[PDB]
Amino acid sequence: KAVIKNADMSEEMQQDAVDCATQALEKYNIEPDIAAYIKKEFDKKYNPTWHCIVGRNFGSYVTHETRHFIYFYLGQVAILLFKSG
Amino acid sequence: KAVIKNADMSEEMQQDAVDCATQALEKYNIEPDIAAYIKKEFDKKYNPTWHCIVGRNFGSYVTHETRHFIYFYLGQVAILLFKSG
Repeated sequence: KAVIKNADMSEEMQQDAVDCATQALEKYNIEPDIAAYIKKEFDKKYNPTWHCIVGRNFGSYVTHETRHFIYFYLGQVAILLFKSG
Repeated sequence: KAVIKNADMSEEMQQDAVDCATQALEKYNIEPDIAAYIKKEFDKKYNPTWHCIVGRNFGSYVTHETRHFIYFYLGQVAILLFKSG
C-alpha cells in the first residue's frame, strides 16, 4: 500500500519513486541496501545528488531543493528521498 | 546509552551532536520535532545546511560532506546528522 505523505515533485517523478522503492523492497531486506538502490537510481535517472532514508520508524527535518522531495509509505516502510537545498 | 556507529566529524562535534540530541529527547517525543531541534542547533552553531533523521528503525544512503557526518544511537533511538556533499 502506497501512501504519499508529503511531496514536492512532479506526479510523474512521485510514481517513479514509488516504482523504484517497490523494486528495491523485492530485491533487498536490509534498509541501507534498500536506500542505496533508490538513491543510485535517482542519481542515474534524474542527476545527483539524491539522498534516501528507508525505515519502519523515523521522522526527519531536512532542507530540500524545490520540486526534489518526496516522503511516502509502501505498507509499513517509509521512504524519504530528496535533493538538498 | 550513546553508541557511535559511523562518524566522519571531530571527536568534539560528535560529543556536541550527542549532547544536543539528548536535550532534544528530553523536550520532545515526536521524531520530526526531535530532528528539527538538532538540525536547527547545528545550522546555528556550525553553519547550514544540516539535515537530521531521528528514529527507532531506519537505514540510509546519503552523500555527505567530509567531516560533516554522524550516525549514532542514544538508547533505542538512532540519529543521522549530516551536511550534503
